[PDB]
Amino acid sequence: SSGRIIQIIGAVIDVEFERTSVPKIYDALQVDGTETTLEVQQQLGDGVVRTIAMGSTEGLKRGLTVTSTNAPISVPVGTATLGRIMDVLGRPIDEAGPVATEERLPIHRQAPSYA
Amino acid sequence: SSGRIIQIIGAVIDVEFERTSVPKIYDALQVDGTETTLEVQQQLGDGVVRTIAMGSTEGLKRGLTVTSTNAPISVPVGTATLGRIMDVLGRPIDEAGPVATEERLPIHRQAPSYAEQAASTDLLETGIKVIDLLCPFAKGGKVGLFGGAGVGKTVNMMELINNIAKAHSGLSVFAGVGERTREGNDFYHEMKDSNVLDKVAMVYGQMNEPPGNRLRVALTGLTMAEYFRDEKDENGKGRDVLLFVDNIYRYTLAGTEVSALLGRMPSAVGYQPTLAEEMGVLQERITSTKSGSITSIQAVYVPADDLTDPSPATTFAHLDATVVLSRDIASSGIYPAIDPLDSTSRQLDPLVVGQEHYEIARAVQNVLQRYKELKDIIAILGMDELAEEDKLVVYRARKIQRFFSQPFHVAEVFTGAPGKLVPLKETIRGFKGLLAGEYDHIPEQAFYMVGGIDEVIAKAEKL
Amino acid sequence: QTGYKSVDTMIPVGRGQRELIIGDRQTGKTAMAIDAIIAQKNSGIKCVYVAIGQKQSTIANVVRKLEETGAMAY
Amino acid sequence: ELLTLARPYAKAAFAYASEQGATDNWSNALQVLSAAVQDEAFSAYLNRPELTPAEQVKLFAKVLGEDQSQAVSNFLTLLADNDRLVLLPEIAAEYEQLKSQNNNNVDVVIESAFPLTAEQEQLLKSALEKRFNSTVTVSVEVKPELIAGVVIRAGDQVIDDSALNKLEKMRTRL
Amino acid sequence: QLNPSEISALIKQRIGDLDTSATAKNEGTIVMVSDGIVRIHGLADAMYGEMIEFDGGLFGMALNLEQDSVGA
Ligand SMILES: Nc1ncnc2c1ncn2[C@@H]1O[C@H](COP(=O)(O)OP(=O)(O)OP(=O)(O)O)[C@@H](O)[C@H]1O
Ligand SMILES: [Mg+2]
Repeated sequence: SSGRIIQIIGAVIDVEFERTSVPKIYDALQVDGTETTLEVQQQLGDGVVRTIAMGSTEGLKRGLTVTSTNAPISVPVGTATLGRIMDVLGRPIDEAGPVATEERLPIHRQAPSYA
Repeated sequence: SSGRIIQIIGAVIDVEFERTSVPKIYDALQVDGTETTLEVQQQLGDGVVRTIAMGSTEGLKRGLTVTSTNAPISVPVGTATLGRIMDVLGRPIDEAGPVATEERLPIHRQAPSYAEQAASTDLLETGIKVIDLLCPFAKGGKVGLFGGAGVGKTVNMMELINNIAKAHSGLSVFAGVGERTREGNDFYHEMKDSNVLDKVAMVYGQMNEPPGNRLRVALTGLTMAEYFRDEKDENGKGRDVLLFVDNIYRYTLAGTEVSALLGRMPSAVGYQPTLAEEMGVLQERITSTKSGSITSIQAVYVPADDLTDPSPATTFAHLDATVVLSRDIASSGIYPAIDPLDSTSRQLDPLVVGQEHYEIARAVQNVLQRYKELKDIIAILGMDELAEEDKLVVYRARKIQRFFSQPFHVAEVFTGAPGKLVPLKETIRGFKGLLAGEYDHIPEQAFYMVGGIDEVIAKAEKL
Repeated sequence: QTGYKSVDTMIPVGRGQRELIIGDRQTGKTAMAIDAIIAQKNSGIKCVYVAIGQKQSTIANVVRKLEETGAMAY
Repeated sequence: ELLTLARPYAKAAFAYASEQGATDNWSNALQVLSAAVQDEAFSAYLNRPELTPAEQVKLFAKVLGEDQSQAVSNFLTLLADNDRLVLLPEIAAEYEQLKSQNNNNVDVVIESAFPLTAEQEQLLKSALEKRFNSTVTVSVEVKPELIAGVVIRAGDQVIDDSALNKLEKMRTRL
Repeated sequence: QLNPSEISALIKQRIGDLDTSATAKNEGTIVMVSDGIVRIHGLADAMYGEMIEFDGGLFGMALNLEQDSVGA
């Protein structure tokens, strides 16, 4: 379902989840309150997980609910992104409205093979 | 009442016991699965102990039973080991069958008491020019060999071995401590072809075993030397025995390795704080006694030729001579290739060596060091522009360098293996004459690769 | 044999040694090792290489060079 | 160390139980749980990683049977949260210390070579009463390996009549 | 007291399922994961350097042997 904060230090945060569902090592996490997203870092175990911040650290209180996307960071990709300026999340900042591509690609992948 | 494997991390081992039954320190612990053995390092309460593995670090299973001996590490000793090579545990590693004796003694005795120091300092001669003139030895002394990689250092030690063996029934012993086993095998075979093993005992730690083994080989050799010296023969005084340390620095490093894992905090260089304790423990059991004596030779390595840090510093506070080998003197074709200007001994004293020998050494120091500092200007201009003074000085220095060229007794193939072992008195005579100039009229070549004045004059006349 | 006059003369190497090469970066240490390998083409002995912490492109380049010499047959 | 860690919990438990006089009940529970944690099987079952604090708490309630309390449950909960379950017996021991000193009773442990008769034991109880304590808790022990005599330990306080005297004479002669 | 307590423990919990039948010494539980470091619950039987297989079919290396866990 959802987890919530235990502690806040700088940009590193912790979430408590039920043993039934604990997020994978890299997944997008939606703070269910304010507008902030989290990236899974470690499988601290016993329903405990450690993460990093993607926005400001403020307004955040220990216990506020937060959900997983079961999916890592995926941003728009393609020619529609060209000639544009997007954020670290692919969100436009050039005030050119949303990008007209729905192709999405994760930020993580494996190194190209030797062959 | 047997302990079990409770936690293992690299080189540190821990065991649970029944709190009534607790092993004491430094006693062997018997792996009930394998021959591997454990030494107590500290008692962790509750029947918990900390140990180091003597032998392989394989085959280990958490919860494997282990027993003790309730007694310190004892290995066999006696004449039934000469010419045999043993492990850290005293077992035949030469495949020459088992050892013959059962005379087994522990390895952690205390240092000899104060009252039993040999009440008088002694001296040792080697029949070698540079050493017996500039590096005197006290029987029971401490000798350091620094550097040297373009020459056969082992050749030098083996020469000293033949020296002492022919010089005395006092046997010899070497311990492999982080041994470059190529050189160890070479030394083994060359002593073999020398046919001299009856006065030699061999234990090797060869950079392949847990740090404790390479730590403890030193104690093994110490114990052998002790007992062998203590064999009072037909007179009440046993022979004075000689020791060979493969490297003292590796002895330091052996403890240095796992100190932190032992829970020990690092030291000024990150080292083990028990450095000085173990060092003194080692050295103070190496002395001359009221009855008999023990001396040793220590092959020294220097990190980056730097001496200004604890690892050589502590050592130096125990040696008696600093034999520092010379590379470019070897490039000068000199057989011993030993530096004549840096090596010293605390034994250079008129009261112990007499006055004449001391003052001859003084004069030769002066002439050689003065010749060195003129090298630059000689190169710049030439001999002619120097005053007539010091021309004879240059000639005498060159002849001194030639005189130092000593054909080796035991190489078996370097010039025919000719021994010199010239008396100290004859060399005193020759160098006195050379300093006076008795023969400052002969090409230095006549002084090359020879010994006393007789050889020099004969060579000069034959040519 | 190493092909390099200095190396082959001043500091030889024999079958079984533990000689070491050391220096700063981009010093042909890679190249020197490769040349050493090449030299033993006619020795009949075998030769093995290990790559550590390097971009795969580098390794492929080296391999291609060896095949260009055909050395990557022994 | 471990005792140091246990200290505050003992203080809290003692204060509360004394304030509720249920000190005996908590002491019994403490003995029960100490025995419980002593069991290898019970611990290994408890330390299985798939168990939230609730599992361990309810397990302790079950093994305690109809003896627990809400304060007991809260205590168990808090210790499980920080996983301090391990050092429980020391907490119990200190708790005993607190009750003894609070009731001013002193517990005294005596070892004799030969077994004792209640006459002598009462005599010694009276004697230590003359040592000016409130009350005494005598635990005797037969120690025939000891040459003779009775050795009495009150914490740091010890009095001897056995072989030790002889050890003293030998060291004296030397 | 002591033995009665033990028996009462066996009473209020019978055997505790033999603690899941000695908790399957040939089974290792995934506990703590960070940066390619694996913490394992159980699996008392261990060599210094065992090959460690997983449900994923991959392999790990047995390095650290602890009283409670395993470092791999
Ligand atoms: N004997 C030589 N003659 C001419 N060029 C040379 C020689 N040795 C090396 N070089 C040149 O030096 C360049 C860089 O050397 P190289 O990259 O092999 O160093 P490296 O050992 O790989 O160092 P690093 O590991 O830091 O990359 C090469 O491109 C090569 O052309
Ligand atoms: Mg390179």
